[PDB]
Amino acid sequence: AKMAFTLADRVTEEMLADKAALVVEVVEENYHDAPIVGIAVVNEHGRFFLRPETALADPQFVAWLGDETKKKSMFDSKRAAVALKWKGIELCGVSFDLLLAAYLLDPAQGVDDVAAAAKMKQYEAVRPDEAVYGKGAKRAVPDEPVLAEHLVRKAAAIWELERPFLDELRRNEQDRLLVELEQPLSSILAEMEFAGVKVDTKRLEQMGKELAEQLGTVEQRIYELAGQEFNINSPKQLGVILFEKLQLPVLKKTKTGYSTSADVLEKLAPYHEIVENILHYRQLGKLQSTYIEGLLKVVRPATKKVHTIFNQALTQTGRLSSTEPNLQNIPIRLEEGRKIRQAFVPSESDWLIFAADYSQIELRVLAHIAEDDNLMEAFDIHTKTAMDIFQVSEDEVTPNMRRQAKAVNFGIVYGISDYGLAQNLNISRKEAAEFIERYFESFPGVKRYMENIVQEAKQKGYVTTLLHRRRYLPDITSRNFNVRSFAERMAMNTPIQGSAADIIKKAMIDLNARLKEERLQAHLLLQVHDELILEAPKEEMERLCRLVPEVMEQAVTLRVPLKVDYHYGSTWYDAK
DNA sequence: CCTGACTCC
DNA sequence: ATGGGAGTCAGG
Ligand SMILES: Nc1ccn([C@H]2CC[C@@H](COP(=O)(O)OP(=O)(O)OP(=O)(O)O)O2)c(=O)n1
Ligand SMILES: Nc1ccn([C@H]2CC[C@@H](COP(=O)(O)OP(=O)(O)OP(=O)(O)O)O2)c(=O)n1
Ligand SMILES: [Mg+2]
Repeated sequence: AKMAFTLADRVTEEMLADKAALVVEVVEENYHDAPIVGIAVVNEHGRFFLRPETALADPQFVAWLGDETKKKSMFDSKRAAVALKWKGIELCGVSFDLLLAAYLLDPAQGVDDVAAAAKMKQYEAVRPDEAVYGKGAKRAVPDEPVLAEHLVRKAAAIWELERPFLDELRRNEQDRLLVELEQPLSSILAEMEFAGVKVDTKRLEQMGKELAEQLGTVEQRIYELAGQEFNINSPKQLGVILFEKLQLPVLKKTKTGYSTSADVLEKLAPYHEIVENILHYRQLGKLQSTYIEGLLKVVRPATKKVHTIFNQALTQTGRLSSTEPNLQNIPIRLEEGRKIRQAFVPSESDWLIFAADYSQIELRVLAHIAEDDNLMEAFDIHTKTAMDIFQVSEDEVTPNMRRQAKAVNFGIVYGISDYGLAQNLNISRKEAAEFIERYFESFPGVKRYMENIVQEAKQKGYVTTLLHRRRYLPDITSRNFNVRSFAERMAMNTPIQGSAADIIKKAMIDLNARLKEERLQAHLLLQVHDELILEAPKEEMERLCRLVPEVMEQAVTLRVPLKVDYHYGSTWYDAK
């Protein structure tokens, strides 16, 4: 702990070297329109701290941030890039991101700050962020000398750690994953987050007013049926009503008491009509609390946009997640909740929403990977399963039936048991067991594959995706049944979900390149795991109908072709 | 603050 | 004991 640095009053030439570690510090977790509290630069010439008020109003420093030929190493460069966009400054030339490097080396470490990354290489010359800024109501920027040292120490760590991390990624054959996929993706995600999605608040507010009335109506009906008022949103109070007052059968318990899960309640429907009303009430309550009230809370009022943050270094399989607000779990399955999507509108007059999704991309990936003839030949496979489990005609398969059969296809291939399946379809365990057995004989390649991948994980201690993403599974040889079994099912699932994640990431990169090449105004707004959502002038729809599916299809080559479905409309709802 | 709800892929 | 991966909310 002895680190020399200049606390600079003004930007100098030697801070603008062609390679540098750069820290642009934002303390708030949600970095949209958040204060930049300090800057640190480390390069061959030395270590510098700059006050943002100075640096960011300095035309040479701004010029250097925006010069792609001046290469910067950082940690969480998307955070910096977006915070700078909100200050009206363009950040270019990021060549190394320690956050993403750590994530690829081992997603389980949960690396969230430079110190946590530094620990991976026994680098101790830097403090965790939480130790410097503090928690909750105590959270604050420290005295300048202490802030400056922290930011310089983070930059020095990035400076020293770049090579050891790159060296290890190369050993793992993952450097291209970092440099050619994840880092370019981060810049595209930064663009999407900053663009935001426009919301029709008048529509959303009116929906909430009508939902309020309907909640009250259903609530009173529940009270009438129960013979008493109680808090329907307390599973504890509800448990007393259902299982003590009304004396309904107890099908399941958790550590806190009687289960009132949707699965349990649906099975109690033939006992008392109050359970169906309660399920509906909790659905309506979620719509209001989360997708009306929670959404309106994060709308920026002047522009009516919502700006999600896509976490690129969180999931254990290589998927993104979306927070504050989560735009990857907007309702769609019930028409009631689906109507929320009518409030998601284009950001400009005479623009439209364009949505494109990979049709069953994951199952095609498994077909390719497991090398299964029957599955490939099938390449509707979900509808086909609903004809089987419900024993019906193809033109009698309701979108609820198909939805149920999709859950069965994914259940089975990823190791559901006879018990789970029996519960899911409310059928006999014998019948469920024979359903699973039949599936594995119908597709013997999938069967062989799932056996092999588990043994491979036991031998190596990890599993990998098509583009060499890695998940370590140290629990996989555990003496404990439940613990071992979970790890076995991650070996079955992670390579396929993770590979499907790799592919759509590549597609986003490819797509943006083409949009730029063709000088289109169309741009990405959202990714929802197997779907890309764009907005564009209405004139570009014709072109987008060919371009976007073209690019997605040709992202990778597999034994099975990738298929893209696409729709467009006035609102997200209408993009179906 | 965690748990168990509901939401999506 | 009992397919996988996520985030947000009210209650307690
Ligand atoms: N140094 C490397 C090499 C590869 N990869 C990732 C990028 C794409 C994917 C493909 O691996 P390649 O060796 O480029 O192609 P391959 O012939 O299919 O090799 P393999 O079958 O082992 O994946 O792995 C990487 O991240 N870093
Ligand atoms: N119950 C589910 C639902 C989805 N997924 C994963 C598997 C596929 C991926 C995309 O989900 P969907 O788009 O709903 O599945 P799909 O096969 O593409 O079916 P559809 O044609 O209806 O989109 O997410 C899963 O593991 N379990
Ligand atoms: Mg799909």
